[PDB]
Amino acid sequence: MGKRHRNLIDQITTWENLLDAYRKTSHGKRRTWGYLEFKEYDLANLLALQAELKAGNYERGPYREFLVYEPKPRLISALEFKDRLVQHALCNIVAPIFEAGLLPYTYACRPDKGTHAGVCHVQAELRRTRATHFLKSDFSKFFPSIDRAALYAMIDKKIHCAATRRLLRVVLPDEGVGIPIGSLTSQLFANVYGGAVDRLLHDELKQRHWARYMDDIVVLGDDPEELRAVFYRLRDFASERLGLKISHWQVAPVSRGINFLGYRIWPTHKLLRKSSVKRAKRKVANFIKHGEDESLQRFLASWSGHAQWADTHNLFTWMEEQYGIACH
Amino acid sequence: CYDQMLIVERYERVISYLYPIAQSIPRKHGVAREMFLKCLLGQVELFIVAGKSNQVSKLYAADAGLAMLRFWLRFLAGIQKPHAMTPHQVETAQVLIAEVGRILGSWIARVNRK
Amino acid sequence: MEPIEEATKCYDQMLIVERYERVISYLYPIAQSIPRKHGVAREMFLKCLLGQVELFIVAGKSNQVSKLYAADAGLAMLRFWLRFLAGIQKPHAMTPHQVETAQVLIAEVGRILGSWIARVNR
Amino acid sequence: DQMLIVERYERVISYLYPIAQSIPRKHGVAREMFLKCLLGQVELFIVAGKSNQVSKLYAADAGLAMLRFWLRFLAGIQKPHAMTPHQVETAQVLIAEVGRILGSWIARVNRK
Amino acid sequence: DQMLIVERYERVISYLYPIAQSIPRKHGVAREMFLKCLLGQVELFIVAGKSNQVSKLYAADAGLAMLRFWLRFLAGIQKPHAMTPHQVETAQVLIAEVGRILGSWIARVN
Amino acid sequence: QMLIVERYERVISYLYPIAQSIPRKHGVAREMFLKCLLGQVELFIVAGKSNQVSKLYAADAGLAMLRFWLRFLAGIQKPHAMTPHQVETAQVLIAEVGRILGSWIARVNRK
RNA sequence: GGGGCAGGCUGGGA
RNA sequence: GUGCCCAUCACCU
RNA sequence: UGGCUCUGCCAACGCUACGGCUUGGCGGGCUUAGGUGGUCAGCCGGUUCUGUCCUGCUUCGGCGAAACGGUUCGGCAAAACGUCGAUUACUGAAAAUGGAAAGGCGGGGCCGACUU
Repeated sequence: MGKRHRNLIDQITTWENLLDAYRKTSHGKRRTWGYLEFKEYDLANLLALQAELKAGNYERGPYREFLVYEPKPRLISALEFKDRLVQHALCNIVAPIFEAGLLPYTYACRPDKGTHAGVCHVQAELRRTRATHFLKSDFSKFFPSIDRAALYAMIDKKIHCAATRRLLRVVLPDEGVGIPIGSLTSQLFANVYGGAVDRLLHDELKQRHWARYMDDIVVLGDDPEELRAVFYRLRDFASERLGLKISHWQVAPVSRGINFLGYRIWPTHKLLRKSSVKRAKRKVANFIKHGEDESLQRFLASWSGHAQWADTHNLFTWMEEQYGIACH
Repeated sequence: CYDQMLIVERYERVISYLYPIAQSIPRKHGVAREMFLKCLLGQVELFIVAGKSNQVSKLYAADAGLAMLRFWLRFLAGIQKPHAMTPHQVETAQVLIAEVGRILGSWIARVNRK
Repeated sequence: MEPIEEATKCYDQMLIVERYERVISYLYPIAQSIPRKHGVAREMFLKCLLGQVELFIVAGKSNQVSKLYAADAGLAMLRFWLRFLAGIQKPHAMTPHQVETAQVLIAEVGRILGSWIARVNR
Repeated sequence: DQMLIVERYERVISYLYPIAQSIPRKHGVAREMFLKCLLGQVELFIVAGKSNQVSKLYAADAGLAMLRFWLRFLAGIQKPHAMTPHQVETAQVLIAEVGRILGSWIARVNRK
Repeated sequence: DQMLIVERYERVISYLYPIAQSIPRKHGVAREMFLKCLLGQVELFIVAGKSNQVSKLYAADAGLAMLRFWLRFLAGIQKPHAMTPHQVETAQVLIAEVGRILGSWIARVN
Repeated sequence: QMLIVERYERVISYLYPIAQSIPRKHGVAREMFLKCLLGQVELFIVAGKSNQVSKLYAADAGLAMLRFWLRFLAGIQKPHAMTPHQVETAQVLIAEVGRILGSWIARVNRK
């Protein structure tokens, strides 16, 4: 690599890449009407999708916009398998040329960096540097505030390919605020978009002990006043540059726990979020009072992995006291 | 009978393509081959019976055969022992079967629309 | 691009075949492992394994519940073949895990088929 | 009739079976399928002569049409054309004769 | 009754099956199809007797007629002679015996 | 009655080793015997589902066809004859499945 | 007493 | 609905 | 894949239209992704019961205060990578799906220690 990137729709529409996109788009969706209707003539559908992309005639199918309401109401707009496949074809060539420039401390929707690598970086970067305080911010409606215009000043500072730029502008028109949450193209662009505040933490502001997961941003420090100044500088930027309002923020001392990514993260210990605990508790309970106690063991083994890192035992005892079943 | 003669002629291109693939399937995958050949060559009889009658159920059984032929492409692509249909051959065959499915779809609509 | 649309698009048939292709993807390699002898049993097992797809597919493209029970009988016959390849075949054909594993995959296809039969019966 | 149709289809087999036997080893499986369509169509005619319901009379017609496809396949799709277009002309006239009896047979049963 | 025809048709098999095996591999499909029509017509009789539908006895009659076709076809099937006209003559006598029992069976049902 | 299949699985367990032995010589008869032996499960399975005496008479006809195969494979000659012991000690296994099938058919006929 | 953390215990949104 | 990370299941290098 | 409508040999159940066929040997030729979960972006509360801490500085406004993951420890940060420089220079009418760099900032990366 060396900047530019001016021939991407050739790679986006390569059959070897669209097959990867097809595989990625189908991964886990192989029981859905989208895949099963597509899987019928999959390589023929991939041929008319390749020749729709490579020809410049791909039009993104309409988002079917439901509102999932689970943690909080989110207007989650789903896409057709053909459209989720094109997004996967884009975010196979376009994602690793954005995710390459994302400072290493961004842990969202990136290979090898995740929900856990973040909670380990916050907590690790809490142990080293011996942070006394921390700034945790969060962007109001992040996806429904991404400007989709200043974003296409970052997606157009790295794509340079007049055709990929147009495929990205059929997936995500470069108009007004509102990146559809519930799209692969969107997690990247949101991570890319949120990556602007990363560079204002790490490049400007010279903050080296921080972590961003999409819209959540932890900034460990040493003065609860320098971290407050960093936030004010971060908030003023993300507002006047990116149009992202800060919903919640806190410059707390490292003592109040860094509520980062389903783990309240102290330097020493790291519990879980009570919401995740209670959600799993009630989910096991609903599953109980619905009639499933054998798939629960599959879930429990699963959630025992998400909770093996946290110093839990504040659920497994509880659930052993409610039903008697041997968890661990 | 225009659609039956058309659907067979267009399905002949599927056979013309898939039969050489079906003949190349190593004996190891012999049952899969003989069943693929009976599904490939036997889809003609599904089209013939569909044209010989007017029941849209016979044109749906022709669609089931075409769907079964598309399974065979998926299956013979999947088998890794010896080996059969290369992914390019599934691609090209699915294109041919799609034109057979296209004519069958218009055929089904013609019957459903009296 | 609007994916190529077959006529009579039955999800239950598309889902049951995609899930039964996992049974094939598992059983076909160990169907092919059944030695030279036991080849008739393998041919018949393979025509029951690979031929069950056609049973599901014809059941989908049909407004006849009769095709859906024939698909259930074939899945029941495939479950026998697991018992046969394990507990009647001489070398072994199918190890009890491979049996236990396949019986899980066939149960997934059986769960879809039972819901499919129930949805049409109503 | 019921043996009149087979006696004429015997001539189709008597003609096509030597051709089917000429199909090389490479296309042995297609030959086996062609032979089970050629030789097996007698049973389609025979089973229609016994139980005179029109159901197997159309199945016999579908088999004859499938045998006509095999003529197209053996000399059109079988890449080493295992049948010559002349053979696809006299065999089609042999199948057309047994098709004429089958057509009159269909009409006689579906007359009343 | 199914037991009488099968016992009498077992004589057709006992005669034709060695003959059917002697059909050259060259005529292998015709052989394997003749053998599946020889053995396999038992099942037609058995299904006709282990049940009752008259269609099954027509299916048994159709199989017997298909077996008679095979004798006529295998007789002068090609240069690789399958069945001698006497073997056809001898088998046709045994199949006529089972044809007579089938005909009386069909008559007694009707 | 799916004790039928479990009891017939012993007929297969007995009559399958003697079929994986029928040589290539009697290959058609073997392929047909194995399709009659192993395919009888399908007849019982389709009868357990259908609970129709038609699909039970088909299962009875298959057992009768399996009894024919014993009587045919006995008189097949050479070292590859199903030994007369085996024909007897498989008609015993088939009779076990035949008695359960007879009680089956009677249970359905006499509802 | 006020606060911080944690465990609960429940309303909604589910 | 989206991905990241993780757990298990399948499966041979 | 218990093949071969495939041959040579020799047999012998057998069948022969007497040629052979069949059949048996016997040579030979032909024959990493995945599934299912779960996370997390991705709640708002309310309430005390609790367990345990904390309750100071003061400018007088407010700020406060509550046994390891290789999450390791040093050494480096040249290079590569990232990013800004830059879709700039530069070539060329035009950057046109060419295209730098000097540098600047990083730690992602690197080096060892120890452990994995």
